[PDB]
Formats: sequence, C-alpha cells, structure tokens
Amino acid sequence: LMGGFGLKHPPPQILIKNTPVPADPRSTFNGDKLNSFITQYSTGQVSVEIEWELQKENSKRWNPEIQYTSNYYKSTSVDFAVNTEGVYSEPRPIGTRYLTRNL
Amino acid sequence: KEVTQNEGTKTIANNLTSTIQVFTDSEYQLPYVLGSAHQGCLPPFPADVFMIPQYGYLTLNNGSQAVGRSSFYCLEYFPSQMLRTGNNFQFTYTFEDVPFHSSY
Repeated sequence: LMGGFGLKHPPPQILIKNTPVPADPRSTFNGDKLNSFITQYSTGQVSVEIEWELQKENSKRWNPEIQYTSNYYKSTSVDFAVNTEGVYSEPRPIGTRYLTRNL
Repeated sequence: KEVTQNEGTKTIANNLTSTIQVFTDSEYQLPYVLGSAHQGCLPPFPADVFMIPQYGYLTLNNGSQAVGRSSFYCLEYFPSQMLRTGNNFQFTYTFEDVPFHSSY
C-alpha cells in the first residue's frame, strides 16, 4: 500500500557485525562472561546491481504527450545538484506516470 | 454509387473506379467502442438491409473542455486496404480461453 512490488520471497536481508575483541583479562580464572572489549569500527565499499525489464510504449496518439522536464528559467542553483556548501538536495518528488493509454 | 442533384431530380449511377478502405484494429490502439450496447447491429432477420453506424470516441474532460492528457486519433494514420468493386476482404480471429456461460 506504500506502492511497489509485492514479493513472497523478497531480496534477502543482509546482516553485518564487528567481531568482538576482548581486552586483556585477569591472570586468575573467573567464570563470569567477559564484559571488557577494545573499541572498534569498520568501513568499506558496497556495490549493488539490478537488472530491470522494460515494457515499450506502442501508441497511435496523434498529439504530443506530457513529459517530465526541468524548468527553463534562470535560477540560483541547479535542481538535483549540490549547493555552495556541498549539500545534495532533491527539490520535488517525481512520479512515474506521464505517457497515456486507452482505458 | 454517385448521386448528383440537378434542380429537383435525383439520379444515381455506378462509379466503377472508386474505392472504400477497411482495416481491423488488431493491436487495440483505438478507443474500443463496442460493448456499450449501441444500436447499429446486423439485423436479427436475414432479409433486412442495415445502415452502418458512425464511429466516434470520448476523451478526458473538465466540463466542456479538454485537459493536457486528452488524446486525438486520426484513423487515416493506420494502414488500411483499398477495394474497388472487384475486390474483397477477410480475416480470422481466435477467442481466448473463457469460462462457459452457465445455462441452468
């Protein structure tokens, strides 16, 4: 109901964790669990690639369609770009429905 | 057939070189106007001669006005077959699987 593709078997969820590294323990045995660790974090790269299938539009409409376009007039900044501070923003929401079809 | 008027008299003659043109919309690219229960069917009784109805369609409106998504269609923008008096036209069609109407 938020929109999308419903899936009985959606793309699986991917879990990631840092392995705990203990700090130096006591030199005499204690049976309690170890609560003292070295502080860590990790960084890296992630890639994702999706193949999409397209359904081409085949239409005998004579007159031109409605299209999504960018504003022609001058502006202080470009839409869908960074500003002076280096912040990327998205000006408006963009839907999918422009071309037409007979009911 | 061609009909010409001179004063009040009417005459009808054959025009042997004229054509009609026919096509089927098999890709379902036109507004589909059948299934609205309009008149103009082939008559139930085989001996009756019938007039062919005029084609037309509706688009989106706001009141009496058109909006940006309203579509216009020219039927001459479709390939069609041209026939003089010695020609003929035919085609065949297959129904998709549909359940039986329940008569009982």
